[PDB]
Amino acid sequence: ATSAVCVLSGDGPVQGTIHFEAKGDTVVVTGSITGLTEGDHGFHVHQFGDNTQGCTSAGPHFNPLSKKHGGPKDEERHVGDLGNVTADSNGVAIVDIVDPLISLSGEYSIIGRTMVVHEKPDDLGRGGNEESTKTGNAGSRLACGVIGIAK
Amino acid sequence: ATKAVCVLKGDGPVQGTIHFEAKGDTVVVTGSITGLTEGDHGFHVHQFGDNTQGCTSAGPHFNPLSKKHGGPKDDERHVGDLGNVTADKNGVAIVDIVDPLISLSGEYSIIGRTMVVHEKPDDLGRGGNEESTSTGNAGSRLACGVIGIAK
Ligand SMILES: [Cu+2]
Ligand SMILES: [Cu+2]
Ligand SMILES: [Cu+2]
Ligand SMILES: [Zn+2]
Repeated sequence: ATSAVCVLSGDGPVQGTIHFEAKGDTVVVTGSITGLTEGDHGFHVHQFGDNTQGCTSAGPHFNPLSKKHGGPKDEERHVGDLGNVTADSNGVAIVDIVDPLISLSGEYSIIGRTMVVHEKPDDLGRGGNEESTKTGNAGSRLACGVIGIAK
Repeated sequence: ATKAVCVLKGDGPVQGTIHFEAKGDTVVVTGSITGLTEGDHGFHVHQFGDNTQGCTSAGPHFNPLSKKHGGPKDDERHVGDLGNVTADKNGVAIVDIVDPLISLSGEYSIIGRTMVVHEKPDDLGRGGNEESTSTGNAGSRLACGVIGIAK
């Protein structure tokens, strides 16, 4: 596919629509997320597109190369590590990311996987503790959705 | 990849969980759907995994070979034509299908697409009007979900 979409929903008020478009050897990720607390919120692709137990069954970060967690500009990061989105005072986060590791086809394809927006900021693997190098200390999963093929 | 799952939801009481597993050279579809009216209900793979407008944005039946609608055992059918599921008096439908045209990888892959359960029976392209050749006269989309990768 050349284009994909994901609608984020959860048990709280957070919701959003994320769009993905292949451009060159990158994916451009755009959209908006509402109902967030102002500030940064971790934003990752998780491994499974399984919503049978809400966002908990999505599993860990998508990591086909078996690396530690990092920020999107790091050499050592999960494929699913897209850093943070920032919500304003009204709870609105505008998403505008360009990433060369995620793909919409082939081995690193994210189609059929899950996008998750988290409770806290992602510390980008520089938190100093062990959880930092697994999840970035981003905490709970506020909302999630399976990434589907779009027109 | 080898296993997929879809959680069906809508605006009504209809809900369900569908599992997909590549066994040998075919795909086995199993699960159950609840909240249905007794009788047959059309059960199809629609093209887009886009739920921004509920099940409406899923588009038409997945049809890479550009054929008319039919039943699962016909030569002339859409790839997404999985026939009907049958609900008992309690509104429960058990899904147990083996299909040769769908896949979980490659050109026929349904990963990232949408599973839909419809309001009425699918007439299998035999109703005699133009609509029969598109949707089987299966009617409204009661519940749907995006098909994601499972563990
Ligand atoms: Cu995460
Ligand atoms: Cu990570
Ligand atoms: Cu249909
Ligand atoms: Zn059809």
